[PDB]
Amino acid sequence: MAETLEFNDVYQEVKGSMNDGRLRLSRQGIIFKNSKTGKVDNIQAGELTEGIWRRVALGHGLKLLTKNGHVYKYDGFRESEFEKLSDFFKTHYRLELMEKDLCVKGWNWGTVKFGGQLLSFDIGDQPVFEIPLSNVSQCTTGKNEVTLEFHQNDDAEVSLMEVRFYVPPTQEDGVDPVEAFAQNVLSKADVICIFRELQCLTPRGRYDIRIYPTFLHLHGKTFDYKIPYTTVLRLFLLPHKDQRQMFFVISLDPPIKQGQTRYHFLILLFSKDEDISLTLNMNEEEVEKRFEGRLTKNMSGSLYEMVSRVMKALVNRKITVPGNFQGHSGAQCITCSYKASSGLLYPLERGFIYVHKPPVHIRFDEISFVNFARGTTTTRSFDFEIETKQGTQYTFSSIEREEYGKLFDFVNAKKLNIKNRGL
Amino acid sequence: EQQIQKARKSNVSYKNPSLMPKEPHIREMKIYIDKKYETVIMPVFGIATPFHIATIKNISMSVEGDYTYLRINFYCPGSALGRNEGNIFPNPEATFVKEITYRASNIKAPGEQTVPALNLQNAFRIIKEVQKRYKTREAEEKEKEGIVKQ
Amino acid sequence: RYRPGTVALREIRRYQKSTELLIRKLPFQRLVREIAQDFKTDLRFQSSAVMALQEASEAYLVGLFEDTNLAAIHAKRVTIMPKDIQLARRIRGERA
DNA sequence: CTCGTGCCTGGTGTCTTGGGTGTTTTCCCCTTGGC
DNA sequence: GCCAAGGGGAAAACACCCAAGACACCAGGCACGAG
Repeated sequence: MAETLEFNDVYQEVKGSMNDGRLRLSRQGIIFKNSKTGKVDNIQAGELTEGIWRRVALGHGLKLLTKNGHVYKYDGFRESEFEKLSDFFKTHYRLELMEKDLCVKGWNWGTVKFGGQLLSFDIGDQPVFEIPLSNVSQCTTGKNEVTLEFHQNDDAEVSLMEVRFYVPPTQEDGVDPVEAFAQNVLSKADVICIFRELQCLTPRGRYDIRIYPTFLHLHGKTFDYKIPYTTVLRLFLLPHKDQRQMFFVISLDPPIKQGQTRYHFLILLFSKDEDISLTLNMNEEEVEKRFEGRLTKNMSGSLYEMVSRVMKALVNRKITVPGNFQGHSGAQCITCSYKASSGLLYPLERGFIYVHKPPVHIRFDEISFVNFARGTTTTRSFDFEIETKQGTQYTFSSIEREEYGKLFDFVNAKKLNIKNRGL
Repeated sequence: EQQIQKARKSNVSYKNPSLMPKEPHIREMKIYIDKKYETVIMPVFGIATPFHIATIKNISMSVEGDYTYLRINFYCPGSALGRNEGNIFPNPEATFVKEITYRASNIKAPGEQTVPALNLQNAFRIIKEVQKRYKTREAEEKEKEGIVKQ
Repeated sequence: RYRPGTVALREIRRYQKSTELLIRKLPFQRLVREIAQDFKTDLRFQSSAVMALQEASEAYLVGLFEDTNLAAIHAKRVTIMPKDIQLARRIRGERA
């Protein structure tokens, strides 16, 4: 065998990225000239503990474990080259290319083993895959869930940026496996904020808002979306007629493309008593710097008031609120129907908005004319007609005689053109 | 008189590491789908790792400024919602890969045969295809069993 | 099955020729006093008046739930949602 | 004195919206025609 | 030849039905409360 063996098709995995290199096995150790960095990585036989031969992206790879706790993965070896590699391996490293087979059964259940830096996830004793823990750049915990976010190593290819593990609570031991597991990961890891459990009416579901510097990553139970703050046309705070909830609206332009369907709005529903606590993973100087002392790095209080303030900053849009419109029933909106559904029509101080699906907004400037037709509740009830300057017509049906006068007083106060005003 | 019995099988992608494919995407650090084996092959931190489509619950994708994020959600405790089969898994106390999220830039990088995001966009699309086909063949067996040959 | 839970609850359906008030009398009586107080002070409430209100309201709310169930059923829904109460009230025209 | 009210958990099941039909209506392409 | 009117075709806007799934409700259980 040669005293050293050289190859050019092998690679090495580091911090969420694979890296090719000119591997040079020697009597002294493995010397690898990484071509992405040009660096020569030399690991001596004395630093090593184990060698493994198994599948990777470019076919098969060589896994090397050091006494240092650092665990190195190598790729690009063809499974057919085994003899050339292992013969030299056994001769100088007194080690062999062991069969720690990847579990190709394709299951998601397994076992997590902290084999130093290389965390192994194994179906029984066959690792499905293993991650060098040093690759974790940010980390968070939730009930029965471990979040691993790798370094945003933009120099990588199709890169596994996030992996999450679901950890069933242990039956034999009362100690929390998430904290225990989370700290064990963190004992090798390399680690803005999340408004957790947000009740969205649009899109429908419960999402966790992972705030980011220029966008909010609305993390969901299957889908997720990032909304660049630049796209928000407006922010609205609409008090629910129940006097117990509030609808927070975010006009989106562009609309998020929910599969084929698209939303020109983001609608949130929160109760007036739905308190929460928020922590910014930012320095207080930065918090003061961006928020003029109107807020603090740590706060607690009603989610609606708090969220309205937090997002008002990230997007700068002012919180839009209804004018002095408060119906005969006192609500700042009117019971109505638009299309094949019912929702709330809000007489804003400078426009009209139909709350909940299909969500629609109107500005007094877009109105051509409107009218209070003889409605559907009583012979003196009303239905409200709207036609836009765009020729697009909207009409809100079925509204009590009681709300006729208030909207009658309101539109005259907004001085908009009513079809029957010439009567 | 007496009660009724049932049986179940495991979702094995490949019998051994040698039977698993060697398709170009795998080499190319690309998320791949092996339709013949109802299996998705993905580069898990440089490791070509298979996942039988039967483990994937559903998928999602997001464009995050300069990047395209493909998110793969898998069946696991608490995620396998609605089914009375809570803890579907042959070993529910095992830890589970809840989900996998890959990102690739929306912009074609130098020398590529396909945009980084193009692999995600095709894997995303093809997963829904193979998944629905599998769900459908599965649904057949549920509706098919319990019928007397006329 | 002769065991408890079976016998009493089973037979209670037949023992229940009684017309037990479904809202707790004192918890309710306090609310009566409270709303009464909300209206005016010095209001002595005869237990008879408290009963009169309690029984009427329970049947009345059950009545409201009859309509609400219909309306849920109407919408092809089992779970009633406040919109049903509202629908029912609107249709009954029993609104302030 | 102890039954009733309540905080907490898991599950469902059941309400929501996405995907889709085909009906009532408009804007557009195609072509002939009149000054 | 330049300039214009008409029938028709493909499509859009709507009221409605069918499918999926997630949350939010009841069911289950241990504990505090005040009838």
